[PDB]
Amino acid sequence: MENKIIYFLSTGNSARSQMAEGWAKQYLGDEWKVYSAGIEAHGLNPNAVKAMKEVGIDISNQTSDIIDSDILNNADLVVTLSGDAADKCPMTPPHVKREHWGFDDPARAQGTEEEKWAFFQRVRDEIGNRLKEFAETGK
Amino acid sequence: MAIVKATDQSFSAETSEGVVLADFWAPWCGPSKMIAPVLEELDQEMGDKLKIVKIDVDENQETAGKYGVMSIPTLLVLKDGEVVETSVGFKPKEALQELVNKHL
Repeated sequence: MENKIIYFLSTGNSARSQMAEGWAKQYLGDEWKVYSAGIEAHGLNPNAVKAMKEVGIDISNQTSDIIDSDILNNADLVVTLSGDAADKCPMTPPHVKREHWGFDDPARAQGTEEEKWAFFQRVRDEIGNRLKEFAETGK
Repeated sequence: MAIVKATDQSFSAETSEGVVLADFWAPWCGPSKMIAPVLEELDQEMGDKLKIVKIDVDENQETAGKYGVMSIPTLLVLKDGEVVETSVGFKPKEALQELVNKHL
């Protein structure tokens, strides 16, 4: 099938989803369509831009929007991409499969330069491996 | 009158007449257990003029997904079979009573 819609749902959509859609499109080609939202989403945290620059992917052009049922309910798959509840606790209607793949948030790093990069880098490695696995399995 | 409960089509059967406050709650969130007592506190004050209805968004979430609700809490204010106000976030009792009093 030329196009298979898949969704990230994550607090603020500021960082992890921006990173994850960058990771996604290097293994999930035009055969897939990849979208991202959250509670009050509309932002591109420069930490996620840096996280993709660690692996030579550009995301500086990217955007986000609030949760949008017209595309989320049209997806096959919702990645919950946080281990957090401020995301308006979405309930993901049964038109779509769901699983949680995130477990932490690099936007909530301790705030030293070292802990910031460490938080980005751990989540960047995790998200990259997870999207690579998703391309192999199709989940 | 009471906190009524709805499902896939019984939403419409309960909202086509009067002024009616549909609410959406489930175990997923904390507000699900704060909006709930707030709605019972609303009914015992002004349920003389107002129906309240709930969708459990795990048992009966079909109505929510159909309308494009996907989020907690959610509130759809209706009168005579159409929505007139919408809310996709928690409100205290006084603010929630005001929200419906605008159109009641």
